[PDB]
Amino acid sequence: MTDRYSFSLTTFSPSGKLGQIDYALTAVKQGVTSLGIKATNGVVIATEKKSSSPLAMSETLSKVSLLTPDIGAVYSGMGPDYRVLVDKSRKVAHTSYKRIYGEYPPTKLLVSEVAKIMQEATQSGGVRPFGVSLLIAGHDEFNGFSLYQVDPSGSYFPWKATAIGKGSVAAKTFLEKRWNDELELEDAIHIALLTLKESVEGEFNGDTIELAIIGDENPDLLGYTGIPTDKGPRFRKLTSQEINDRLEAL
Amino acid sequence: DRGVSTFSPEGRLFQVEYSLEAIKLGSTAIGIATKEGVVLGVEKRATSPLLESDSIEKIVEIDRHIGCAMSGLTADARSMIEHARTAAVTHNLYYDEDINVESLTQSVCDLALRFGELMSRPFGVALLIAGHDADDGYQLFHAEPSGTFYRYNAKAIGSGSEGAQAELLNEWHSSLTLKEAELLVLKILKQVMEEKLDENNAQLSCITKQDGFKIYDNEKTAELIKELKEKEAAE
Amino acid sequence: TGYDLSNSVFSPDGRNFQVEYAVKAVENGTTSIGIKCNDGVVFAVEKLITSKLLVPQKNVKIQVVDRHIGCVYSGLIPDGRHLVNRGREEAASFKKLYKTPIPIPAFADRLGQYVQAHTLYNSVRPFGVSTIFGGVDKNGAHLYMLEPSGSYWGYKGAATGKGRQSAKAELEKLVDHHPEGLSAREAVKQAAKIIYLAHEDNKEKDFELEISWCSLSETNGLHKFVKGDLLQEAIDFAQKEIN
Amino acid sequence: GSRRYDSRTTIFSPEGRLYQVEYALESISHAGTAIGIMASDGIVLAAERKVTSTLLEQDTSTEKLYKLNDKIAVAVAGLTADAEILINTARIHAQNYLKTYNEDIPVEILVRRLSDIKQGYTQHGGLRPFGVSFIYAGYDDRYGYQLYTSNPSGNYTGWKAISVGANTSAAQTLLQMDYKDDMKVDDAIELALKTLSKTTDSSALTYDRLEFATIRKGANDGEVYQKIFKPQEIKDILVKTGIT
Amino acid sequence: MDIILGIRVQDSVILASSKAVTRGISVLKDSDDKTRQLSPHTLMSFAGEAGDTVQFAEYIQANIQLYSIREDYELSPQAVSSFVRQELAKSIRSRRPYQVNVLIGGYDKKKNKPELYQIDYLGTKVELPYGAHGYSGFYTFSLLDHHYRPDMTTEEGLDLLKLCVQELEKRMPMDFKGVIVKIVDKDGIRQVDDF
Amino acid sequence: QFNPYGDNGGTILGIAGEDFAVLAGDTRNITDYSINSRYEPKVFDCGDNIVMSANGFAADGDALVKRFKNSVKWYHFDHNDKKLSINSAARNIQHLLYGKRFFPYYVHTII
Amino acid sequence: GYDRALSIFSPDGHIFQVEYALEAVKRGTCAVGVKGKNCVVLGCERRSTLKLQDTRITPSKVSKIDSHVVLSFSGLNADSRILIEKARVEAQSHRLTLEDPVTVEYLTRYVAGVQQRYTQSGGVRPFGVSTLIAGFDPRDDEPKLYQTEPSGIYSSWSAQTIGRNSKTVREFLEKNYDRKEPPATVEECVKLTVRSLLEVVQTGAKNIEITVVKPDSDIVALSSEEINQYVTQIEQEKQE
Amino acid sequence: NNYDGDTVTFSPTGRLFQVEYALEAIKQGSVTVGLRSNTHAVLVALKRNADELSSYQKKIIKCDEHMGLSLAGLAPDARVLSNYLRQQCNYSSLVFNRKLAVERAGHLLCDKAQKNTQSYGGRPYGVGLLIIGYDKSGAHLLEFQPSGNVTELYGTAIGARSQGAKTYLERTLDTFIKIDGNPDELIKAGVEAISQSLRDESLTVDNLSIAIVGKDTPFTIYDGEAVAKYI
Amino acid sequence: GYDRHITIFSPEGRLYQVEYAFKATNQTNINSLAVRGKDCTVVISQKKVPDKLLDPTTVSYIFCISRTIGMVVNGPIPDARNAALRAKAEAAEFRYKYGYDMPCDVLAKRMANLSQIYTQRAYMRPLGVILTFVSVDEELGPSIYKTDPAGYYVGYKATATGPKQQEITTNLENHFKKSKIDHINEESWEKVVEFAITHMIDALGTEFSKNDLEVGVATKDKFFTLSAENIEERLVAIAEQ
Repeated sequence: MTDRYSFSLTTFSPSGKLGQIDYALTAVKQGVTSLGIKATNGVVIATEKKSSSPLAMSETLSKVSLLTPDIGAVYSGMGPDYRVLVDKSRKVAHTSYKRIYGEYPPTKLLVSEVAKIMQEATQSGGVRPFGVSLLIAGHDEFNGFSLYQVDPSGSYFPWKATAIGKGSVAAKTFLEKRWNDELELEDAIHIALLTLKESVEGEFNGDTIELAIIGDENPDLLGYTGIPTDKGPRFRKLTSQEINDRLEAL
Repeated sequence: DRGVSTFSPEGRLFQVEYSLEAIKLGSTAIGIATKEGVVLGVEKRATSPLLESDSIEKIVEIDRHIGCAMSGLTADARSMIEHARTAAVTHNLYYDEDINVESLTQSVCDLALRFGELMSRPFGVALLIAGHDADDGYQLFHAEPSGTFYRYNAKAIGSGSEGAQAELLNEWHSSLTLKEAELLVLKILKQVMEEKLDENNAQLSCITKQDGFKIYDNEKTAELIKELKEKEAAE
Repeated sequence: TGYDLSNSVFSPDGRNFQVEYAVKAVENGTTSIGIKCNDGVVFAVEKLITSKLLVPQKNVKIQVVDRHIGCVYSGLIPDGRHLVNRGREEAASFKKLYKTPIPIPAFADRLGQYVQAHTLYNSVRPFGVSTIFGGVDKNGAHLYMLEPSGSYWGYKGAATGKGRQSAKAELEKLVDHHPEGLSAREAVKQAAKIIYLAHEDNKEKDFELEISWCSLSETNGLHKFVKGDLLQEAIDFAQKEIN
Repeated sequence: GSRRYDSRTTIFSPEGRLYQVEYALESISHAGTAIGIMASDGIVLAAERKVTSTLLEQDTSTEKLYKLNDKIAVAVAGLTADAEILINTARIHAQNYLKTYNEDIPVEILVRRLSDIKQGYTQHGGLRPFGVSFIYAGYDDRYGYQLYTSNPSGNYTGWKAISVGANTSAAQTLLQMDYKDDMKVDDAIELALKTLSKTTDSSALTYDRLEFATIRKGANDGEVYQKIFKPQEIKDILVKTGIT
Repeated sequence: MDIILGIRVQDSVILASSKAVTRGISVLKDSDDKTRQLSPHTLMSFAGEAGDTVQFAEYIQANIQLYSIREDYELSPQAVSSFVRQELAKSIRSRRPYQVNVLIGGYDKKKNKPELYQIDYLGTKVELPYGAHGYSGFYTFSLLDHHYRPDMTTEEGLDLLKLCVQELEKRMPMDFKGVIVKIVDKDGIRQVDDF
Repeated sequence: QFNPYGDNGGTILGIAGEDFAVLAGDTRNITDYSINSRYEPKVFDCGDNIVMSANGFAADGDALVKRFKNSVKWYHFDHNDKKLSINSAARNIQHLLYGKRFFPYYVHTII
Repeated sequence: GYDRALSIFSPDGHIFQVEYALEAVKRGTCAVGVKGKNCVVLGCERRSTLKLQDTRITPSKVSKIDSHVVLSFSGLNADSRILIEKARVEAQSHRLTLEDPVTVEYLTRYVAGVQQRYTQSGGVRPFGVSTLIAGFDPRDDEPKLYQTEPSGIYSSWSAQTIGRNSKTVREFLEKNYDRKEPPATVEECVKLTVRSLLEVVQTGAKNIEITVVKPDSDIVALSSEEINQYVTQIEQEKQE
Repeated sequence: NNYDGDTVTFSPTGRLFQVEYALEAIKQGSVTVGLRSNTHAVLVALKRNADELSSYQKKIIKCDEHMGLSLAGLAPDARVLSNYLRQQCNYSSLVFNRKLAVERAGHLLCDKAQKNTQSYGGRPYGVGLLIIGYDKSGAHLLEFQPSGNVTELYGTAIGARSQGAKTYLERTLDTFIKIDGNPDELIKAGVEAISQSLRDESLTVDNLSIAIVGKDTPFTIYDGEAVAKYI
Repeated sequence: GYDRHITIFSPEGRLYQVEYAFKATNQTNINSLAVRGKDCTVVISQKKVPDKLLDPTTVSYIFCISRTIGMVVNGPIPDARNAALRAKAEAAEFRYKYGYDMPCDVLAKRMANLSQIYTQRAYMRPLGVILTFVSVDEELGPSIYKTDPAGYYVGYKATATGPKQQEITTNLENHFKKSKIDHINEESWEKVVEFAITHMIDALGTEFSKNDLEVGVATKDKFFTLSAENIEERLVAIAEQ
């Protein structure tokens, strides 16, 4: 009984490739497309809610997740690997930051923690790498808005805009044409909605698209009043309705 | 590959059997038991003339009444000697007496099969453990990495052994004097040794009840080597 | 391929070949049965007499768990003992905490979950036994059979080992010809017959019969071995029915 | 059991090399080139980024150059994620030394402990080694300015100038040719860029594909300052030495 | 144990330590050297609980000697003093703490200055021109507050010390059997043999 | 507060002749001012011609004697049925007792 | 923890991982030690595919274990740091409890024991290192030189060499070293040590290191100049 | 074949090859015989020497005053198992003041051996044992095998060519079973049975080992001059 | 290809053991179906008792996990019971730690995370089962949440599982296309059980006696399973229609 697998399951081949990281990236390649765009006053992350059956209720399946009140994540690759990463990511924001400094971590650092978790699955005994790539969008006081991609190796990079998964090579090209450093947030939403139609076959509406922003603080979403300096979450998931509204003007 | 504790289809432990091969490659060690003592002798086998041969320590004191010679991977024996010494001294502390030679040997052999997936492999060294105790007199034991030990009136281990053992089979009788036995060990060593036997590439020791375990100086062995040629030339 | 060299590896079919190989070891063993009756259960097993030298009556194979549960098994005997030792710890612990003796269904899952656990890792081997067991609890009599995979169900009657199909056939007749019930003393006789009938598939060596039972009325809900006049009476009843 | 799936990461070849170490080095050889050059009055670190996309956020980025303490920095070649694990270890190890002795850690001591950690992964524990090579650039009041490299074997050596990652054979030849002992920092900067300019697998060196850092005595008297060049500062240094 | 003093003058540090070792109503020894050389330009005196003192001093000495060999270099007195403080600061919250007070006198070669550190068993460190542990300080601090000057020669330091030892022999209840004196300067550590 | 010791009284006495030895003890066992038994023997044959008594707190005494008897058994098993000499038994018993130096057997022991 | 038996026997009774560790030693730069009448010298090749080295700060090949004992080695450098550290800790621990520095035989026996332990413990490979350990027992003037290897066997040598082309230089030493008459001075001994290295080295440029150990903790490194003298003096005498 | 790398693997026909190979070391072991009446139980074992200069490996080990065994196979494995048994007989005395029933000694050995046949990295015991004892229900003989299977017998034998002695006893059954109140007759029948397993060699004085236990006889071992009486 | 024996990635980024664990899901040859009423959630599963010697009452793949949560398993019974016991433990601990009844979807997530681990950690095999959790949640109303060996889970309007699952699925999708709503618009759970059985009959093209089925019903504040006799009553009512 117990884990007798205390040796690495990811090792260097003679060419110097790390097979299991390579293969996990291949799994990310197959995964449904997701993207993120950074505006001057916000960030947008979006993906397709490609449902397994129409008997499924795809609102019960959140591909875009709040990590902190000012940080959100989306992914491409294996859903369940993503779910547990979100769980672990939310918890580490508390245990190794908020419970110490009384405030939520800045984006690059929370990202750095997630990356650490993913690197460890690349070297620890008895585990395979995570089969996902994450796009993490967030705001913090001293760094402003930011966007990061995290890969199965545990590497991360900041992006003005990017896409991952299935139709990512095309989507990256689309985003190069359209991205400029003066984009207002509504413009980036509109660009995200355009870019995503490319890689979507079937229905394309508020119920098949998941889209969240890191924007202005939302007092109405806080839950309480009376502390002037607590202003509310910058993370907001757009409603089915809100998406369809922007698709008319597409 | 395959586990370290695997049985062969013949009902033997692969790793124990393979360690026995390593021991055959080792330098020769011989012990003979008499009613006047036990003699232990070894081939030092310096790998080069530059190495100082008195630093080759293949005969070793365990307690005053127990000595030990080794053959095989001799670095593997340091900890077996360490265990033996501790066991013997400890026994004296708990019981205010000398520890029996068989008991000592049994203690060392308990180490042997404590390997697996405890140490990682069997020992690659055999031991000749020689001593005296009141209940059973002079004794010689051959302790193998199988955890088995056998008592012997005489025994040879290492590379020259099957040759030497056949020699001991003829020459041993229950009335050998100590001197007769020292000569005999010298004789058989010179037969099976590659290079020519002298006081620098062989070593003798005995353990008697009166004086305990003594390693012989090179001067003393030299005179026994001279004495051996004289007895052979003269028939 | 090589899917079958390591326990807990799924084949492309969806099977655990090592568990299936453990079943071969069970099928290789001697025959054993259990018959559920009105207010109890009966267990019997064939004991091959390898030699004149085996002291008769003195290599007992049926085992008791607590005071109300009988267990019998076919396959690797030491594996069955290991399982009963665990069953004993499980029943001790249940009684320790809950006071009442362990109910039979509860006890069945305890063995089931433990056996199933030995199909989850490659660092253990599955159990080389199918185990028939049962007894009486506050809800009546229960008979169970449990396989190397950890699969178990309740049974009207059950058999396992080399004579398993012969005994199954015989058990099916009983269930058909007594829809209103079988008495405990009756079932002891039937048990003897069926073991004698199932000894056809194993008949180089001749054998020793061993029976046990729990009956609310006949043993007071306690597990007892069948001995002396009652055993002989059932041996006789079987001797009749093969000629 | 599980022995069947064990790669045995920490064994010798019949030639007496550590496969996994060799293969890690092979991995590193495809990484962006990083160069360190040591002058009499300071140290340069320069490193080339793995082929940038135009949409990468270039200024809020740190892929190649990391600060260990106020007096020590490293240039990375290999897996970044692997490197950050080792960097936090180093960062902590410097802080324990300060806390124990009330003196900043001597450069070699920090380098030795990191190298000792690497060595461990090659001898015991059956895990894969870290796919990383470091150039250490730092100052202390015993030896002054120092450059070191360490690689996955856990071996470390000191240098006047050295490179790691891609095309080090090419780069080492060019450094060997134009480096001289009396050299100042601004000569070293120039040398570092000219070397990368010739060894790069890209069409031409731009600011957006570079990270750059100096360790000079360049502030106020007998005290040491670390400069991690901002994108604009690289772009300027690229003009001032006429590479663009 | 009991009496340990140190004075830091212009170019050296002087440690004075009592020679008596007492258990019960017996002076077991009158020539005890309550000091260990930690490195060739660092010296440590110690007083406190029997057993703990020597065990602690030797443990520190071993670690500093290990460091010297590893780096082929001698730690500064400030560095050695910080190492020692940390060990005592750990110890005070251990299962059984070291009850030892120390003085560390060293000559820092990089700075060409003498340094004197007073550290108690709690791990309370201070650098001082002169220091004492135990009851000694109750006489010597005020005496030194008066007679001490920052620019004194090693000879003037030794006389200042005679003054301290004279006062302590006059007013202290116990016979501490005189002191062993040791100077620490640019040329290392030497012992005065007539005091 | 629970006190793990008690005093069961009794007295024991050993004398050595030239070629013999005696070990005597009364057979009375008490707590406080009550008699528990008028015949509860506390001198035992332990094998190899060693007699032993552990007088004081009987529970500790019976534990010690039980352990020493067991020690004699294993001495035979481990040293080819050798006879345990009295000097060796003495030393063995020292270790038995000192092993509980910080929670002692409350007995005065004679062999 | 990681358990796997990596050092195991093969059907011919060889422990392949120990034997492959010896290969790693053979690939190492050459080291030699020669003991005089009243001294011991340690010489070491420095592989010369490397210029742009900073020799102020690059790890020297001869290490002090205590102030009276030195250790050099051939094989994996990173492995050797581990043995040296342990040896240094044991050196201080021996002083602390025995109130005497280690004998050279003792220090050697300790290091050899560490090496042996790594040949029969789960989850670890043997040390790809062999060592020469030399110095003087305290209050003794008779010089000592020992050799250890990855198997854990150790022994004493009048003079000895390890690493690449050590068989060539052991050949040299066997015809040029009179047991009867050890190099009677420091001068004499350093010369025999430089000669033996010159059979194998290249130029005796920054390609040779030499360290001399006299009794009572008298250990000094030689500088390029002083070795160079020995180089130039032996080559001129050679033109015969 | 592919299924004999370790104990944790079943073959496609449901066999455990490492266990069967462990059984195989017993077959290579020198022969030993056990048998009993209602009043005593006897072990006879033929001991083996390495050569003419060596001692003859002990095959009989005492476990308590009322129990002991003979061994055939890996000797150290017998030392481990016999030691375990000494402890269990011992625990039974110290705690319950009860002599350990030979039946329970069997079950305890069976379960000990079995653990090594179901988990990774261990190995089966490579030794067979014949256990005799006299307890609260008379004389007993047990046969232990490292598969874990333990069996109570009137008599038996294990080791090289044990098959001769095993049939002899199978014939002699009704004779020896009733050698009650006679030590030396049961021994003679033991010695005779072992003789049906000899080849090119007969019983010498330092070759033969007998053990007896029963009604008013503690388990005792005879070697050397005190066996001459039976050749 | 040892990458096919443990849960490490294959060169095309796949986990064969997870895939093969899905194939074990259908080993029992049972189909199961779950739907939601207005007030209830109904799960039905085929019950197949081949051997005459079995006690038919002990043959079940429906489990009462908590007072409010029921679970049906598609897969081998040992793995099913292993999942059932664990879920019972997890549901009870949740109540103790947090002071309210564990919601269906949360238990689903928790069992899904446990399954995910076996896909990532090498020493644990995946369980060859699919778990359909049902309840009337106190916040979300009638609920179906399903878990598979990959660690995937989602909520359903209705669902089905097993070898003939696709037939039943499309049958149900067709109903909801027509009905235009999320659920069975029926008042009593009795009539929702009738709907469930009826649409299983059309899709499977077989008829059922009272011992061919197995029915579990979740209402507000209890989940319970029907006896043969309760099902017979239900079969009868369909026949007279």
